[PDB]
Amino acid sequence: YENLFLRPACPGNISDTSTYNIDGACVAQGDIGFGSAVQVVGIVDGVKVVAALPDGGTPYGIAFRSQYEHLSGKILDGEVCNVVSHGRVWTLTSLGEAPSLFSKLQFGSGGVVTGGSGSAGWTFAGGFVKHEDGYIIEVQVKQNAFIAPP
Amino acid sequence: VFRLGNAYLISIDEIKAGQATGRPLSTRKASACQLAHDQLVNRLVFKGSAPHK
Amino acid sequence: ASYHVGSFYNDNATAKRIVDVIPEEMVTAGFKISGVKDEKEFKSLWDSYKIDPSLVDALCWARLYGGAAIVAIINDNRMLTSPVKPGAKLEGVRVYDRFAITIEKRVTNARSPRYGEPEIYKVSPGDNIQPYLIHHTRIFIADGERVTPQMRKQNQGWGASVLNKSLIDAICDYDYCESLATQILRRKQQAVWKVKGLAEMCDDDDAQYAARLRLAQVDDNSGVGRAIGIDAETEEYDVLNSDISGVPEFLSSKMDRIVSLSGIHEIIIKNKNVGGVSASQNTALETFYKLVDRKREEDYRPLLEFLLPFIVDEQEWSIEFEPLSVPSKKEESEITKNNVESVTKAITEQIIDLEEARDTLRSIAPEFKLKDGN
Amino acid sequence: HVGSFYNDNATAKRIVDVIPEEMVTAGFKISGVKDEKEFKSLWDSYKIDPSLVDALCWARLYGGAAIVAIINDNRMLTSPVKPGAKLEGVRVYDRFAITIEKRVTNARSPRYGEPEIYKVSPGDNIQPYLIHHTRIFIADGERVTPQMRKQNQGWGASVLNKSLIDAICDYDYCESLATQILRRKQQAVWKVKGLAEMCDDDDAQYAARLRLAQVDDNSGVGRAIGIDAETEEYDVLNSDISGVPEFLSSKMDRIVSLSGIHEIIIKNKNVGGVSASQNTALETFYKLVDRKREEDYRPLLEFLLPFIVDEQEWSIEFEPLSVPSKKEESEITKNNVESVTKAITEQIIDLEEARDTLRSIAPEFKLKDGN
Amino acid sequence: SPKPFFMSDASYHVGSFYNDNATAKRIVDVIPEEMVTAGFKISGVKDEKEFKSLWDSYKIDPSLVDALCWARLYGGAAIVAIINDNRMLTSPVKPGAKLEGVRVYDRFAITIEKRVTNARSPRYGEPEIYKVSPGDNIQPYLIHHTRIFIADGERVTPQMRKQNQGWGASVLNKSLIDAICDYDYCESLATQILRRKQQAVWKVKGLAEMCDDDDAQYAARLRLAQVDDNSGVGRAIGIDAETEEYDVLNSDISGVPEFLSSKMDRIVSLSGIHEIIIKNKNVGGVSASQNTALETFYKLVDRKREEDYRPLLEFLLPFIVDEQEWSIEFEPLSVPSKKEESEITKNNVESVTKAITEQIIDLEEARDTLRSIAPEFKLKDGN
Repeated sequence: YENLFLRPACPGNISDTSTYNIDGACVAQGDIGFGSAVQVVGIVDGVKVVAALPDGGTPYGIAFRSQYEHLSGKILDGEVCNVVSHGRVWTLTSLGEAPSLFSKLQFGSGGVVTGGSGSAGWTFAGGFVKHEDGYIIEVQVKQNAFIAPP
Repeated sequence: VFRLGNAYLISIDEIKAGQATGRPLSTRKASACQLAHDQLVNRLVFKGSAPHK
Repeated sequence: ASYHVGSFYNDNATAKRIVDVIPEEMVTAGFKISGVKDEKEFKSLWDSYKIDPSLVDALCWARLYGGAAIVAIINDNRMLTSPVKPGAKLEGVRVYDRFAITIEKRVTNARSPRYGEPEIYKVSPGDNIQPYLIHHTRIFIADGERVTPQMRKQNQGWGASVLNKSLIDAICDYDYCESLATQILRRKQQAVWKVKGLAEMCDDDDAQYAARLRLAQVDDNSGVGRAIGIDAETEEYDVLNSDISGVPEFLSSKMDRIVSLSGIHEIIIKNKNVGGVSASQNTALETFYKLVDRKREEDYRPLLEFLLPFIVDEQEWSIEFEPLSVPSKKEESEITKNNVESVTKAITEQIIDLEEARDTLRSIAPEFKLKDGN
Repeated sequence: HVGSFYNDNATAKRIVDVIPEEMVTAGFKISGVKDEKEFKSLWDSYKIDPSLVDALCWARLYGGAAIVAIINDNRMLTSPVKPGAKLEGVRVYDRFAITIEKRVTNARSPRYGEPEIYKVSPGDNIQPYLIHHTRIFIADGERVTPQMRKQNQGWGASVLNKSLIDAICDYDYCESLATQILRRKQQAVWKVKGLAEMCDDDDAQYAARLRLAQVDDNSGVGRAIGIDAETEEYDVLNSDISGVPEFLSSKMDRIVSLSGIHEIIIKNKNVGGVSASQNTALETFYKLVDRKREEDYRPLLEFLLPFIVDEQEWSIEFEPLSVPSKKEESEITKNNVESVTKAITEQIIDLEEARDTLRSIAPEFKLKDGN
Repeated sequence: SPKPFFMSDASYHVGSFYNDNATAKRIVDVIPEEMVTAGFKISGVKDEKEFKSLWDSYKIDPSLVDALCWARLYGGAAIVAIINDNRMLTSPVKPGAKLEGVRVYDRFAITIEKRVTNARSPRYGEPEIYKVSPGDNIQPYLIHHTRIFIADGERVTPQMRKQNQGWGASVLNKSLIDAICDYDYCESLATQILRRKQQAVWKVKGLAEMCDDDDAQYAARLRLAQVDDNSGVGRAIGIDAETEEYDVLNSDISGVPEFLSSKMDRIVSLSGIHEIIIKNKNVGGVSASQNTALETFYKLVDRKREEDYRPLLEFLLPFIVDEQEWSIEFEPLSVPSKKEESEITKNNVESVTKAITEQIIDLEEARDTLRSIAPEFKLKDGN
């Protein structure tokens, strides 16, 4: 009774076949890069409008890699977008060394992981590899973890 | 009138795995559910259920 | 390790051929009937019903999954769960694989020899239509090949797939071997370049970019009619080479392992004639014919004794399998000569007369048609 | 164990299977009966030949099998059977479900020391029951020394001996070794001054191994790799492979020789160097399969037929196993029809006997019965 | 060497070799079983249909087969035949033609009890009555000579015949036995040769100073196994220039196929039964020489058959045949083929009546001439 692993190891894709959720009814304002956190700025007709994470926002999900929706290499303004709201996913990071297992991550500007000492939110899942003179980490996203401030 | 139900699990590894003799694990797990249903019907007849009236 | 057989079936063409080569030829060969009054109407009804493709994939799924069932719907004014009265009438036949078939009702009565074979089967096709039930006599069940009774009982009386794990990984390692062969051919020759102090240069700089750009341009233009210059004191440019041999023979040996495990030989699995002999492929194909007929006798026939009583009205019949051989005009003209003069060379002096001689001459499948009469 | 090999491996499958099924499907003939069409009708109406195939296969594999026949009779199945020609069904059981119950050893009978009562325990949540001797037939495998015969409860031995088992096993190991021999054909070695002092599982080591992977993935005929002259060296070593196919063929030849079935059936590969010698190999195969059929298949015949035939005296003829052909059978019919009536015109050999001869020799010339 | 007391006979070695190995199985059983299944035919009898009917009713030929098999293997066997007679089983037999059964025992259960050396009867010097002790917790008993037949194997020097109690020797003599035995050692050496084709050596200065059976050495061999498993054509391994080197040594293989073939030829030469029957492989280089090889095989099998099969016939027939004087003859043991018997029947029917029409040769004997050679021509009895 076990969960299979997923082989390709690139930023912006899913790392396991555990319970995951993909919110595919969204549109982008500005440009978004695969493997970055996004935030919900508004809702029109059951569609969520997302943008790259600013300072002071609450992350909602992580952009997801697809080879039909995004032929350019990144997500462009006015495009339908895939966002992962629950599951394990490879994220871009600016950190230098792996944090403690099952710690709480903190997101800098642009939707990159820079902290490992948060109070509550998403947690580190134990994966830490290297990409392009930069690193990739593995994050565990949960649905109601970050709550929008009143 | 009420409805009753349960379920059971099995793995392909255990399915491929064999035993020296006796009924297969799948058949035994399938008979266990039937016995459980019959026993629950009997206990509903002879003991009732206060929350379900 | 092993995966779902359906994954292999629609992906590897070798599995396609190894599972489909026999039943297709088996059914397309045909059969002949005896004890009937005539045969033109038999052919007319047969190709009017045109259910042989359903027969084909019935046998294919029986071979692949180890079990398949067919349900025949009869032009009868009763519910289908009831048993069937005698009669010769049918309107359709359709096949389900092993997944959608199950036992529902168990009969083990002492007097009837039907104890041990279930009376009612549960069928669950899907396609948002409710699963339903069938009496015994309406369906026929066809399995794969024989297996030990311990596994027969464990698989609920189902055979095993022909693609056993030995055959599976024998097929699997082959593609690995040609991947290795491609890598071997790619790595035949390698050029190395040594420039003193190259390590000191730091990475991801315009210096390294220009260096590798220069390397690309200078590599692109080497050849037989061109020359290369290097600095004698601070660099050297060397070449290393390795040979390739025995690879075609090794791959051929892998193919021989595949054919030995499968049981169907090269003129059909590799589709390569030997070329070194003129008329041994006929012997090879006749051995293939022998084996396919031997396998035909144990599976194809039971379907026929299941189906004929529902389509034939006459009481007593028999089935014959034609000799599996593609005839040859000149040779068939010759054989017609031989047997036409044998049938009427010496019947002139005994009681063998015309009303039976004509039946004989039509017993052999002739190109000589003739109207019925005296 | 032997069951594991049988239902797992395919070469053992072939070695145990190829003989019984072709054996039975070869066909046969009966003599002393009035006619053959009704015999064939009852035969294929009873349609028990795949059960017979499976019985023979299991007897060959495990060293023993049992066949039970149920007769149309108004008596309990424990009692013996009265004379008659009836049976309503047949069933097969493997080696493990049939045992001994009681002994008959009266001196007067020749049946002393022979089992009268068998205990059969198929399982399937039904009570094991008891069978009289006359109702069932027991089949064995290959002969074994009496010291082992009495030790195995008077029951045969498996066709899959230890020598055959390990001979089969060694082929797979040789195949594997051939695969790694191919994989280890060529090796590249890379030497870096001080590369040892690099600390384990750090970013430096990870970057180094990634760089190695990238530089190796781009090597080939049309690409070149540069290395620092003073500190690192990239060399290549290689080996040759030859004779492996002949080694493999020798191992297969050992398998063939020990098994006893020849190449065009076990390797199933025409030699190609000769046009018409595979026919002689195939006729030797027919010789051996008939030689083995006469030992085991016939007892099935005289156990089965007396329960179906009411005619008193009959015999069994084995159809000559030879692959037929239209052309040669056409000219055979020519030769034989001219032989049957070329010179019978002058003696007492008349039509009532010539026709009987002509329809005893299986023709394509059908003919109504009559004078 | 000490052996278990219950199994302490010659069957502990020759029996084991027959049971386990398969080539010995073949060498023992290929000749007798085909030998007997070839069949025989009789002359001087009124009819043969009832003869064959009673023959198959008795259906004793599997017993004959393993009788010959144990005689060939153990060097001797015995058969006991019981006849429908109203007397004690010790006494000799009156003339008659009956049977009620026959069964075979091996060499180990037969012993001589009563010996006659009377000068008047030429039957001196041979045991008159026998101990037979089969076992199965039943009393051993006595059999008169006239009822039983003893079957022997291969001839041996008379000085050995006396010490073997008038019993031959096993065909599996030690020359053949160890010729078989070293073959397995040969395949083992061949497999080891294949395994040792290529070797890799990894040398690390200071590696000697590593402490044994600790986590350090465990991790070192872990890394060695991991790096070894990931080497290949498409992948390379790095090493340190100062402290370690990685070399590979290779060896060549050749000639072992024909070497094993020569060992097989030695096996065939000492066995005496040839290639298309022992190795079951056709030569492939010629079309129709295996046919000549096979009638040479038939020649040798008939040559052996004349010395062993026939005495069983003369021992067994006089107990069933009511006929007074009969002759036993053997079919020409060659596979016929539709085609060939079709034309042979053509020439035979042409020869039997092409020219007899001018001589006193009449139909009542021409018919006998024509169906004496067993045809596919069934012929009704009559004139």
